[PDB]
Amino acid sequence: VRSAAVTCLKNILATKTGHSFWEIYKMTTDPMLAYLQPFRTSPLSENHDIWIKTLTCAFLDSGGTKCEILQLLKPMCEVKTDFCQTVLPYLIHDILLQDTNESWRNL
Amino acid sequence: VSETFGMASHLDYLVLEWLFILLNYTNIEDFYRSCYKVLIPHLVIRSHFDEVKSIQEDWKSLLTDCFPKILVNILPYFAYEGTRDSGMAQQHLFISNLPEIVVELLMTLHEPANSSASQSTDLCDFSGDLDPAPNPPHFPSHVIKATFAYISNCHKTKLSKSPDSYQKILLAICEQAAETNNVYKKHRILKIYHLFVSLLLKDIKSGLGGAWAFVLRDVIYTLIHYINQRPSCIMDVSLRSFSLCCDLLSQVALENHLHVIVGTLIPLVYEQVEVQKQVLDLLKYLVIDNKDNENLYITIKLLDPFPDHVVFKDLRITQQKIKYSRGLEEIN
Repeated sequence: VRSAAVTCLKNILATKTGHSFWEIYKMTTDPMLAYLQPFRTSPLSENHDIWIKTLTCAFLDSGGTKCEILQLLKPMCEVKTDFCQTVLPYLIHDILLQDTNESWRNL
Repeated sequence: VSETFGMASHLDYLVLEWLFILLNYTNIEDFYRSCYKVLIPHLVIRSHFDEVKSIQEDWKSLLTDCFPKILVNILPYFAYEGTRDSGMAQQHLFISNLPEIVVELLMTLHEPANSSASQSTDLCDFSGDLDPAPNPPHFPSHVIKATFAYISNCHKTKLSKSPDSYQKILLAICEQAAETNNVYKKHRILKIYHLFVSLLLKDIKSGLGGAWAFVLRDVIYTLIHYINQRPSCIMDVSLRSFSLCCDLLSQVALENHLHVIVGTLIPLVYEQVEVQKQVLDLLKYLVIDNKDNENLYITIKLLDPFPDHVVFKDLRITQQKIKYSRGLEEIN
């Protein structure tokens, strides 16, 4: 129901690739909210890393010393870009959570 | 020359000369391979010309359809036609402080004393000097400032083009390209187009607000025209889009007729709690709006008469008890 925020919902189709959507068939039976997810979406995807310790002074400024606590999205983006690619869903959701809601970014 | 005062989308508009090589010569300055990326508007214009020629000067001008035979990229037309479907043009109570509470502060200049400064010929030597100054270039700030003090439903009061009869041309040409081809991707292109039609909300006061609502109503009518095809393609996404449109319209009006027509639930009688928010938003602004909106909001009472599959409705209609205030007593 948000305005100008439905563009990030398209990233769910890329994040629902066959690399982690193996449990979708098991979750679509018991739950009921999967009816709208399967109609919107349904190969795999991967990425790489560059640095590991590139968040020395940027990790201690999640909430920000000054006002405008919305800068936490920059810390999440920095902790998601230069990190391990083990969490394929969290790595694919980095482009969506960049301009998404603050609650979703914190979660 | 207006580019300097105010450039990639101009190629699709300049390619209309072939309907020739001037557009390709102008595009060759930067990249001659970007013709496929900006081909969406060209294909939309070609489809519009074919629709105008199938059923006038357009029928004779559409004879240049052979220019599009350079490639055979037919799969790229899935996400296209968005601009063709969105185009429908080229086809108040702040004086309640009557008591002394407003006497301490200033008062509203609504009497004849507000216009008591007609005799101003003494300062004419300074008025004329300021008129010839750069103030004439900013004088529009005073004329573009009186567009306030009005929160009424102006949308409830507002023949745009002829795209309804020319909408099934591509479907009849490409074997139901709007319904069968759109259902191959599980209505993904349809959802993307529905999102892009609403993302273009920039000036809904008196500009694009009069055309975006009409485009949304036309898209809803085209999606609801199919009984089995739309229920086989997608229903939850359509319900979510309708609920989002209703929630966006309730934030302000005449578009409630489209929601009422989509809420008939002829083949969609398998609804769920996803309509509770819409039923609450329709009843919230029911008695607060005008008589026209109060009469058009009879969709809630029409849906309340459903005797089958209405267990969840009877369980979550606890919020409908507010209709007894301005009774609307029969619904309560």
